[PDB]
Amino acid sequence: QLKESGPGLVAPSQSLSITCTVSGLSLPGYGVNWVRQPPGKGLEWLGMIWDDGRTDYNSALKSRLSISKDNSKSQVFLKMNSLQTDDTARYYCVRNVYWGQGTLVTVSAQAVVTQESALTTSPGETVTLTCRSSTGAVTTSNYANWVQEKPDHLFSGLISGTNNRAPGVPARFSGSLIGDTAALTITGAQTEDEAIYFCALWYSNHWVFGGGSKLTVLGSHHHHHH
Repeated sequence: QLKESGPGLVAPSQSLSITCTVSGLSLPGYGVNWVRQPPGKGLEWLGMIWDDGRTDYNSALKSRLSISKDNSKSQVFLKMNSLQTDDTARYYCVRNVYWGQGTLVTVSAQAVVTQESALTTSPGETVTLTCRSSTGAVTTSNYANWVQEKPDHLFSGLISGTNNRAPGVPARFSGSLIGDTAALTITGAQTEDEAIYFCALWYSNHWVFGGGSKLTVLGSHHHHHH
C-alpha cells in the first residue's frame, strides 16, 4: 500500500528527495510518517505530515527536513538537506500500521523508550513484551504503537493506539496498558512469530521508538496423532 522511490545515491552536502506513493484502503486522519534506520543502528523518527497538511518534525533534525504532499498524485514527499555519511540509511514511509518496503540511501562522493532486549518462549505458550517511558507511566495519550520486523527489512504494524489491532494481523496479538507500561501480549506464540518487535510512543508532537525486543520461539515439530 506504500512504496518509496529514492535516488539510491546522494552526494555529500546535497539534498535527498524521496517520494512515497500511497495506494489502497485508507481511513482519514492518520497522516504519513517518515522513519529511517542506518545499518546496524536503531530506528529514528524523522517527521510526519497530517492529512490536513500540518507537519511535525524530530526537533534535532527539523532544520534539515521538509515534508510535503500532493493529493492529486496520492503522494507524500520527504526532503532532507546537506547529507553526510551518518545519513546513509534505509528510509521508510509509514501510515498507521502500514510500512513501505523502504529505500536504501547511500551517501557517496529527548524522551527515552525502553524495551526488553530479548525474550524467549516456546510454541503455544504466551509471552508479554513491555514498553516503558522515561517520563513516567505510559498513558493512552502515548498511543503505543507496535511493529514487527522480519528478515529482509519487512516491517508490519501490529497494534496502534495502545490496543487497536491492525487489519489482517492474527488475533493472538493484543495491546494493553499493564501497570506503568504498554504491553504487547502474544497469546499462543507460534514459530513464525520469531522476530524483532519495536514499540513507539507519542509525546504531543513526535514519535520515539524503543530499541526493539528480539523474540525467540524455541520449539520443534512433533508427530500429530489423530
